[PDB]
Amino acid sequence: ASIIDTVANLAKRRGFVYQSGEIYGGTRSAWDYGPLGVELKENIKRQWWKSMVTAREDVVGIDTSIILPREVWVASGHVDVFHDPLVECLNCHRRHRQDHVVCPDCGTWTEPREFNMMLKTYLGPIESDEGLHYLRPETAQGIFTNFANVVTTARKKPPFGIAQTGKSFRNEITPGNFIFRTREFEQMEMEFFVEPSTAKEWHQYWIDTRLQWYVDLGIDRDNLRLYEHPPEKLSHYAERTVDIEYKYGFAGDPWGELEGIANRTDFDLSTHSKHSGVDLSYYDQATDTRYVPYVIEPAAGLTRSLMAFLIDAYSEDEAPNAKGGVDKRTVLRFDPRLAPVKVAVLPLSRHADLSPKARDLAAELRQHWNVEFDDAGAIGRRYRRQDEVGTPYCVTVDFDSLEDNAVTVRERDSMAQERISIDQVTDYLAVRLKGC
Amino acid sequence: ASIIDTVANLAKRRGFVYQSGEIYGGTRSAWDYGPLGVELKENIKRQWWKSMVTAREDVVGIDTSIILPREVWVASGHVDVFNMMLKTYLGPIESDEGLHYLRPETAQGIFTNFANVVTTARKKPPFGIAQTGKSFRNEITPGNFIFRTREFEQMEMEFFVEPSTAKEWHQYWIDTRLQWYVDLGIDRDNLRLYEHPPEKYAERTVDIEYKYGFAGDPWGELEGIANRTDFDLSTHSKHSGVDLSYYDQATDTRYVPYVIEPAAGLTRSLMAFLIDAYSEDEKRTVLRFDPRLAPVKVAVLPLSRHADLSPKARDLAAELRQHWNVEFDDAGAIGRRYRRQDEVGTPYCVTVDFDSLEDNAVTVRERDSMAQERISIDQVTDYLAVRLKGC
Ligand SMILES: Nc1ncnc2c1ncn2[C@@H]1O[C@H](COP(=O)(O)O)[C@@H](O)[C@H]1O
Ligand SMILES: Nc1ncnc2c1ncn2[C@@H]1O[C@H](COP(=O)(O)O)[C@@H](O)[C@H]1O
Ligand SMILES: [Mg+2]
Ligand SMILES: [Mg+2]
Ligand SMILES: [Zn+2]
Repeated sequence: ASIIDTVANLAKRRGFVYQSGEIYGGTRSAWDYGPLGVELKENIKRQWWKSMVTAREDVVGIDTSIILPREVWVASGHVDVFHDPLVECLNCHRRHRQDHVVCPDCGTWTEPREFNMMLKTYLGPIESDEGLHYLRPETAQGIFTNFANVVTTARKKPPFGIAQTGKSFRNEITPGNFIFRTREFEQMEMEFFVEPSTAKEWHQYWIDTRLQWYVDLGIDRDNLRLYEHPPEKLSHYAERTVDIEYKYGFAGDPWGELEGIANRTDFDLSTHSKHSGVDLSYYDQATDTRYVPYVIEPAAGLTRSLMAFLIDAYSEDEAPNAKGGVDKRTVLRFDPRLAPVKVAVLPLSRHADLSPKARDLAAELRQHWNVEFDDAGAIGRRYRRQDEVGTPYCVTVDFDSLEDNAVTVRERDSMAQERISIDQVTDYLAVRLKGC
Repeated sequence: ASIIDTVANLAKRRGFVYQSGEIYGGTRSAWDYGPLGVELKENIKRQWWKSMVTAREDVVGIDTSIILPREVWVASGHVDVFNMMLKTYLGPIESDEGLHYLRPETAQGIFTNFANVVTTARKKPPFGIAQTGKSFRNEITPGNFIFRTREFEQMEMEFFVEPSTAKEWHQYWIDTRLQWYVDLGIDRDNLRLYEHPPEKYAERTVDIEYKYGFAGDPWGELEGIANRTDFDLSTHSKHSGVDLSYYDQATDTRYVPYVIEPAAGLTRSLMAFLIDAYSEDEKRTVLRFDPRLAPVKVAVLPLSRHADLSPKARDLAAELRQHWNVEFDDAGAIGRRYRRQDEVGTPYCVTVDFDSLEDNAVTVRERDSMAQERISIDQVTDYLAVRLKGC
């Protein structure tokens, strides 16, 4: 079995993901995130927002509506150019992407017809062109349209960034491998407005910076690469684009896009100034000059980043068991800051004397972290159940704990154990979990 | 001038919110959150998730798609009795085949995964499933400011319980949820319970109402806490064909759990916290945010822009930005800067003066009292941490 299939089976089995509406028929085009998946996803988001907004004086945040005025997508060009060629089979009449011959539904074509990938909706009582709106295909336009508002309230000046996370929607004709390509996804996008003569320099900076981010949160550098977009595959808003690519493990070419870092020159502020009538240029008072900023844009995928982190973390190693033998052990080697469960509190047995201390310790820890309590089954099996989902530390409460008031901390990867007094455990875990 | 108008002006001016698509004509049915608004929003959401999911053994989280299968909303009864749902068309053919609905609530995503969560999370009633997410309603008319919009964020939790306990649990959550708003700094006097009467998917509903200050009747819904009986799990079993009941092996019994549903509005909660924190004293304008909600936790202020002070101030601001959202301000007189920070609820201001070059200490000013205390720099992070009560 391939690595992607293994990781997907693990995710479904342990509740990182469920198929949306599974009981009514789910597709790989729609996924719900279970109790572990939601925490993993939020953790990745939080680390992104820390790196991009909180830690940087030059970058501020925003959250804009999924449904913007239609004119926006006329000015961005998405109405006119955000379309792909579709060919309908002449035997089963199922439409497919032409660029992407034989039919993959029956095997037996019409002339290509352009199909716009944005999703439509209607606001108001009349299902008419007055109420036609597009579910945004990208979060960038809500940033561009607020560039001046932000310059004003935030008192900012180029170079500076506006960052955002949110849901986007594309009418994807076919579902991707697992969660890679879905019709509803979550993006993390930042638009960095710079004085044009510096754009190129700034560009490389962000390409490097973004790359290091993935490495800093645990992704093997060898599983990452850079790809230069050719002029033909350039977006309608881009002059130069570089993609970070991750080795996901697909059949055939195992490499796939992970984050797109684009030099969008002055396109976006220009077009929105032209269409809205509002001047979105920037006035440098230190020089008495006025220019439309260039835009460097790191746009990552939350769900693609979760898939990348989850695949890179997966590993199988030979770990000794209680019998004195050696088993194959499935471990997700997450960075502590991403792991969905930071600590597991595991009484040695269901004994009535161990549950009080174990439960009080679980509560104390829940004050700070997401915690898991499990007294079911043999302890070693529970250690492995936690290792399977990337839990960084297991805290075992045994009978000696009733006398020395100390517990056994077990580190996930090394499986090494250290006995520490309870009244210090929190502190211990804190230093090793590397939160704020 | 009403308090709502004043707060809305302040929110617009300091970039708490902007009207979505302002340059193309905005409406009160759509609002973006600016640099401060996003942070206050995310802080409210984070405190809700900490209270509900992280802190409780008996509650686990989930996040389900906005667009679910159409049969889901045929089974929940929204297609027949709710039309306020927003439609969209998936796939290459724009017809009733691809017709889907944008969820008007986040609950059905939970109900349909009840059995999945019981299985993977190894949970047994009483336990809850919590979710935050975007919901859409084709609201005909927009509300005051950001109170009623077509697109909003919800914080819903469904607590599944053995039926004979529901009523008790119901009251519990009613009280619990209320305390939450109070523990985060809303005045108890501005909160009240409103019992839905028998005439008004549910059996019994209590709304926590906040005194927003509307013209006329200044009260409004802030959070609804309903007892939905066994309606939802029942209907999804029947329509899907999948048994969503629970089997207790301790008693060898099988039942359809009853559901207690606290459901709060992220945007309504933001509007309530903002209106409540607003205040004027001597004159000064202050948002008395709880530290955990304040969009900016600390502002670093050099006495003057100067080669001796500014580097020390910048270094300190970075150290603090490791943990909290910080604001660095070197413009204008120090008291002007204090006023600017008080206006947006910043709990603490740190000033670097010339004395700081000699005793390596700074001046920490507590927003509400305005009391100042001189703290060594190598301790400021701990000093602030103890007082900010989260990061
Ligand atoms: N259909 C999709 N499903 C999941 N992630 C996506 C999808 N489309 C785009 N992304 C992510 O969004 C990022 C930016 O997209 P773009 O703005 O189109 O370059 C990509 O690098 C992906 O990580
Ligand atoms: N259109 C809306 N705008 C803002 N908040 C809303 C809206 N609809 C519902 N809510 C919030 O969601 C909570 C639960 O709603 P419900 O599921 O309708 O009981 C309410 O108490 C509100 O706080
Ligand atoms: Mg920042
Ligand atoms: Mg929990
Ligand atoms: Zn065919």
